Amino acid sequence: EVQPPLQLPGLIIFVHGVNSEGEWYDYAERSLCAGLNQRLGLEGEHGLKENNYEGGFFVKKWVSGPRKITKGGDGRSPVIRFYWGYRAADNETDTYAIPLKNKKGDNYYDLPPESRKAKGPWFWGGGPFQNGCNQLVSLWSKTGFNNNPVPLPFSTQVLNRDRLLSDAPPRHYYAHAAGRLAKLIKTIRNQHPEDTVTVLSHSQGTMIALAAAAIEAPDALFVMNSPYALENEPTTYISYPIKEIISRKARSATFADIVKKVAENKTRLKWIPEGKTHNGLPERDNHGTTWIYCNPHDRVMGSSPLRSIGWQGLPDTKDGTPHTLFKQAGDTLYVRILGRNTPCGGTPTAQTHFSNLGDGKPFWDSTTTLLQRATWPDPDSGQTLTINAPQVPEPLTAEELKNFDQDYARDEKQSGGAGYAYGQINPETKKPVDTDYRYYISEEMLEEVRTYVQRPTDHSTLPSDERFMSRVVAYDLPIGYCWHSWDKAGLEELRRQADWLESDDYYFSGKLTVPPIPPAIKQDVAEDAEQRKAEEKARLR
Amino acid sequence: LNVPPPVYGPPQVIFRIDDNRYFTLENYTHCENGQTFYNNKAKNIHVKILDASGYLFKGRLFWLSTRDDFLAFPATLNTRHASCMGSNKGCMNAVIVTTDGGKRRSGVPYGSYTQNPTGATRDYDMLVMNDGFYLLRYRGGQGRFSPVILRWILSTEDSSGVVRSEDAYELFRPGEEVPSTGFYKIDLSRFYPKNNVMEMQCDRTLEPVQPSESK
Ligand SMILES: [Ca+2]
Repeated sequence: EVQPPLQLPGLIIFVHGVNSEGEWYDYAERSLCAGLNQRLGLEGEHGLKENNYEGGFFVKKWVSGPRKITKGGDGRSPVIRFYWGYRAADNETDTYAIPLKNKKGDNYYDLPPESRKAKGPWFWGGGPFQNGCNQLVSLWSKTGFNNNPVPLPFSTQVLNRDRLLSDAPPRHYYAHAAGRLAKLIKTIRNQHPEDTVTVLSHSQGTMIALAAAAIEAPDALFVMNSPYALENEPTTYISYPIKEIISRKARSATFADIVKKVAENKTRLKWIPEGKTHNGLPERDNHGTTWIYCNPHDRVMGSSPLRSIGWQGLPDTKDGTPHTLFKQAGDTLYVRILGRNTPCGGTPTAQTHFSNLGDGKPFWDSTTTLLQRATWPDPDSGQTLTINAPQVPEPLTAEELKNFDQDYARDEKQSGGAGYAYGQINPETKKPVDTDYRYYISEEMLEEVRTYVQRPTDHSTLPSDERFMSRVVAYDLPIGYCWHSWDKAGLEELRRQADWLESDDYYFSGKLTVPPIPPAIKQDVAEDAEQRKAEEKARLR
Repeated sequence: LNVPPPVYGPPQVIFRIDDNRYFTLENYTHCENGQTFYNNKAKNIHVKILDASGYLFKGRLFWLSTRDDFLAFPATLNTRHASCMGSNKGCMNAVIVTTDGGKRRSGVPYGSYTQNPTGATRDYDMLVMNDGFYLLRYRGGQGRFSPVILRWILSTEDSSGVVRSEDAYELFRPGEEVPSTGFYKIDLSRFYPKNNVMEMQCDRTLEPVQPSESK
């Protein structure tokens, strides 16, 4: 045996999204560790390696594996796998027709009512789904999603009255989860002062991460496929309450002040930025940076209700001048794009193509009908992006990404039991197509249409991409100047505090601890009371 | 609609266990589709194993099982064509396990959720022993170093026929006190086959082209 030291270069916190249990966690971790190992010259037993966790199993019916390290699976990894979700109260479980599962992985709607809630606190990992939002103030909302007369779509649900769109519970579980994250960061800084804290968020989790930045900003923030929108779309007008319809200047100021709060931590006692890589590029100290990763095929973030920065990034003005937010947040705000026929990690460009992707194909993968184009409208004519992010030693050629925007593998009719559709069994792996099915299905017509070939939505493509993390994001991470031989069980305590199934009293009892709204989060409502009626009248038709 | 009938290529071996036992891919348009059958000329066996091409598995496979009634074969999805691509969770490869000779088939999922089912196989080793099968997933960057070992063994209490044995890591001195990181690294030359075949191979020359539908 040969027992080497840890010496990690800054901790990383993975923040998942909605109805997600960190699917992209494992193999963003693997790729990012390999990228760091090449970037910093680590080799042999000294190199970093990913953790390995226990997989799922049958009891049959799928069960999410226990969040425990597998035998001999503890590796040299700086990843803190954060987790969050929503738990039902001790007496108010089935008021919200939303998916619910216990820790052991049992469907609430599959057990007798008298047995239900005897034990196994009911919850859903990552929070409902129909409850996202495009601003930070809505995380403190006393009111959940209301379905009463496209609004809040999130794939995993048929398109073209209101099946699964039951009225969602209040959104405190967002802000509360953000407070937990803002705890862990500050908790890390208490235990460890000269190390680096990186937050790596996805989907709705970005808001949670962003809210923790306004409380305790980390040394680096990464937002992948964020629902943050600097303008209130008509759907935002008709859905959100008057209190949570935030003005354009206020949303931009909120983001800018969060980037400044994160950029505050760019001065520490002095990797060595006196290093030039094998490709002639200078290694960069990425302290206090905030990175926006966008996917131009995101069927969730490109949909007309959102059209957020996780899809279009920070687009350019009508005359080519870069986005106004760049000057607001300063020189520590960066943007990267990951789409088909588009280089990622190359030389920075001023007007990077967005609406004309450059291969003749339409902007939207197989979007032809009037309703489909109404749900996913093409971006404005000639929209452009600034990619001010640095270059990487091995960037992604547009030819490598010519196949990156997925589509219907086969949209023919399905047999009923042996096919490739939601509630079926992949005839190759003998495994269900989509597992969540069971925790969702709760004459046969409707249940007989539970074979809708769900359209691939390029939402998890960006975080799961091995090439993007290993060759771009790895170099985009900051590294503290003085590494620290890490602690035996201290780091495991951090992971325990991250997993809310192991430390959140909200999961054990239900005691929400909602933090107050930080000063960086503005609540300046736009004069929209009349404008809400304008969009409301159109729905009457 | 008025579909034209497809032409399939001739059966070709993609993993040769030995002289008598071999895996044949047949009823296919190219090396990334079709079905894979298990063949034993002595017992005159010809049963289906995968409804997909076994060439997608780019890892290594070491067949030490002498039993024609227990079969385990890696079910790997195609990155370019699969219904789980783009899905918010991704894809998950698995192994097809039969304990009745091939009539009843079951699927044991392994690995992590990914957007590259074939790309994950390039990091895997799989041993098929008489008593079950072992999967080694290599961690780190370059090289096949620092593996995590997952072991499955026969049981009659489960529908699959196999269940995970926690007592794995018997590949390297079964009393060596496995640590938290886990044996950097492990030698499999004791399992290296006599014919020196480890990866799945396919001959694209037998892929049948067809110039149909000029308009
Ligand atoms: Ca797609």
